[PDB]
Amino acid sequence: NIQGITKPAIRRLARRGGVKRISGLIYEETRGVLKVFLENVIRDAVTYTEHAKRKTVTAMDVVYALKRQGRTLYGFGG
Amino acid sequence: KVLRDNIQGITKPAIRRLARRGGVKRISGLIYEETRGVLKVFLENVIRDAVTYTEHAKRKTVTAMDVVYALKRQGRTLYGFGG
Amino acid sequence: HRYRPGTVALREIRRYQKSTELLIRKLPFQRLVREIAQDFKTDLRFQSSAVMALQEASEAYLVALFEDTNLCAIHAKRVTIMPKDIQLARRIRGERA
Amino acid sequence: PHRYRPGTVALREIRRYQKSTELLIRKLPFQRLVREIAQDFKTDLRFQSSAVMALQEASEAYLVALFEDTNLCAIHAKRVTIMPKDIQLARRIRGER
Amino acid sequence: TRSSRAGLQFPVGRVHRLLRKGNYAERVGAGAPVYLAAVLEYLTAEILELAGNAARDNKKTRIIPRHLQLAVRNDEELNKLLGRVTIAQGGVLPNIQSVLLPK
Amino acid sequence: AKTRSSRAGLQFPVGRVHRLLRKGNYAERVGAGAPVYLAAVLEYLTAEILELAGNAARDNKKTRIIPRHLQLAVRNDEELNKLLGRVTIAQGGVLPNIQSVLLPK
Amino acid sequence: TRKESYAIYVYKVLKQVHPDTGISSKAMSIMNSFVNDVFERIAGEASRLAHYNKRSTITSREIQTAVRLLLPGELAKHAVSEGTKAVTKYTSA
Amino acid sequence: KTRKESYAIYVYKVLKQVHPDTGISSKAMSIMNSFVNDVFERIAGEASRLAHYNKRSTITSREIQTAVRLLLPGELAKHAVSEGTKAVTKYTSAK
DNA sequence: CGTACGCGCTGTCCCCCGCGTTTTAACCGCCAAGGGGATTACTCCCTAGTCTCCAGGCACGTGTCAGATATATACATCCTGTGC
DNA sequence: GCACAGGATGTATATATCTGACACGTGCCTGGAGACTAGGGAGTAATCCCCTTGGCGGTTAAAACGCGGGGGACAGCGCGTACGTGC
Ligand SMILES: [Cl-]
Ligand SMILES: [Cl-]
Repeated sequence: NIQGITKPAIRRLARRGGVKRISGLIYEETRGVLKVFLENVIRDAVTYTEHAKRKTVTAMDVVYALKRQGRTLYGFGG
Repeated sequence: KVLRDNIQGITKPAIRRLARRGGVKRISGLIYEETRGVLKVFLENVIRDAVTYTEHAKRKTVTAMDVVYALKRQGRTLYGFGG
Repeated sequence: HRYRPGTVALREIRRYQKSTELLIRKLPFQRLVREIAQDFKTDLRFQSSAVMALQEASEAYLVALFEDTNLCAIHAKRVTIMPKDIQLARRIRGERA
Repeated sequence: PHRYRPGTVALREIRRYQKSTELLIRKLPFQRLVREIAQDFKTDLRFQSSAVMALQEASEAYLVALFEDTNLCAIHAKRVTIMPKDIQLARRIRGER
Repeated sequence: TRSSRAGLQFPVGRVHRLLRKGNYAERVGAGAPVYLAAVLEYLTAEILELAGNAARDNKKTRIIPRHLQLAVRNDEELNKLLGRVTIAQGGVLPNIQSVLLPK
Repeated sequence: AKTRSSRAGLQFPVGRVHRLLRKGNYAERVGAGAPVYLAAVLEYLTAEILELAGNAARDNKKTRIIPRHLQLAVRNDEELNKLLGRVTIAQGGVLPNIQSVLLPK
Repeated sequence: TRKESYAIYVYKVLKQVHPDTGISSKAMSIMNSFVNDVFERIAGEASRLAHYNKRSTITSREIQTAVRLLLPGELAKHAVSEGTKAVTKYTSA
Repeated sequence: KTRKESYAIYVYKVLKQVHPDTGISSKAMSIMNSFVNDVFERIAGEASRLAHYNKRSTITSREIQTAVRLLLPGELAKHAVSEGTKAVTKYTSAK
């Protein structure tokens, strides 16, 4: 699952990131990092869904979550 | 009466004292001017805002509250002075 | 022939900063998302836009992160990013403790 | 006579200033500074003495927070001495300008 | 309308509704939906300006998210404003650190 | 009892928390459980903090909680420290922490 | 004139929790700030929740879920229990 | 089939006002609409506190104004106040 | 005034990059089924609004002890000296 | 080559003292309590259809994996000097 975040995918992100050379241990580190990220965002997201009494997490729950966390995103119904 | 060069009030021993509470022990000589640089951009930010509140409140006196609201604005909330 | 180690790296950087397409293929990511949410609530459904939103937010974030990571690498007279950089980046961001 | 070795009083002073809470910048200089900057934004302003004291409280906190993160950057670079470039990396990463 | 009466393109009505309903204060002045709709109009112009430019520069008649991103990150003042906003399908500006370049 | 505080067995003034929520434009209308709940959560936290401050005061051999004592309290508690991760306490000071590499060998 | 404050309620709770212990003027002030900060933070995020759900009213359901976003775990959990308790207590009495 | 609002058409009209021979994608249109709502909140929000801070019940063009001056960077603020003070006076002309 | 750290040099060893081929599952297109979210009409509980009634909470004043200040003294250590 | 007393260095600590801030009691008023109404929000139940999931099979790129050697990390050393210390 997590290991579904492939080495090459992580490599591309670092390239768009401006990074030239990548240590082996990075890849796993990236994963914990990404995990923590989604968790917090999805925790907040779901809380919105739980409060909206829905079995379907919407985009707006996500969007509201990212706002909460100061990582505002445009293009999904601001 | 006119006011000039006051940033140099921020003496080197003080910019030192802060760095110590900051856990730094070895300070490069080119640090003291950069710190003043930074402190200035910092005070210019809080006071631009503090003042904008003071202007809105239609006042000639800047209050502890205008300051505190400014900090809150800049995401540097401060307890101890009202609010 | 053979391109000198690091020269396709530079070439790839150019290619990705020029493009805006997402870099983690959707389905592994999607499966990662559902897994993580299940831990918070059972029998849940996601809007496909809700997954994209997450995806964008996450990648954009990670890229930003590599940027700042990469600067730390450089700060240490290095050219390779290492976990110790990320930790410093995040530490200073105030993300991690 | 007697002479403490280099770095010995630094460590002492750190511990001194980490036990207490009293402001480190002198009171009067500080005020003169703030009155300047504020003048140059709008003339003919007065201050509640507590309002200066607020800005200072807020100022030192910041700089001490700053030095903290500067210090980390020095150490990142296998160094022990803080340098403008360190501060500069902390601020880029904090996302200050 | 009132968009007319203020030379605005932006719905001066819509705005007055939203302020009253969005729980910002008990009462809501007549000038403010106008002042604000204007500032909203002003800023959407500056973006549309520099993005369009960017779409010309990138040789297209239609603005995609990238053109917005380019317009935004290249503008020093706009970039600050949207300092905490990730723009979907924005990509990044091209920037490669010196010491990474070949010798 | 008359005080809504007492009906809820709370120290915090539920009447105050009620007025504030209205003179505050958070919504048209306010429920009646919301003040109560909030007035209580306010209490949990002032309690949770005062607890750790007093302990801080105690170790420093003192009768009276001064902000160092609140500061020590806050930054020693992983969780409180995060709630107030962007906050400054007048006269707080910082936690005694000196980096390894700066210590003599 | 009247300057309202949580100075009494904070005293009360301190006495409940550390009966041989006093608070300084500044400390009180700080405390007094902390209550107000967390008040807005909570109240505000509740307000967003009403709004997001096209709803005209902030009920303790809001104040609750507000709490679940704002606070960290152990703090949140306890606070929630503590809160929904006094409501229950309040209904009956 | 629910009647969901946006700023779409006005964004367009303004687009024509600045780049007459240019168009837009739906994906970028969302971003423009998001941008508008975000900016609307931030300004409205600031204004809201302003009122409170000053023990007053009304959000006037003035409140909006100073809100703008706290929310915007030096230059962008400057023009904004212009267009703001302009359209208002021009509004108070007509009736 | 000089000490010990910034940094510049070197020198080694291996951890990543490049690249060719071998292995998986991403993706797309296509249809199928029912969950849940969206919309609608109805009643009643709950909250705003209003008035009259009074003690909770405030300022105001005053009395004293925790803490700040001043100075004496005990406890710790760090570096310089002297000798084997 | 190192370590431990010799010494004086700063911090710790003990003391009493002198002070002013907290903590309290008194009394005066404003914000909450109490009781009542009238009205619209929201909750609930009743129908709908849209969106989500699911499962299936074809090429096709992407992931994987390994191989081989180059250059970057890192450790050691030494020089030169800037920054800590003291007056
Ligand atoms: Cl107005
Ligand atoms: Cl309620």
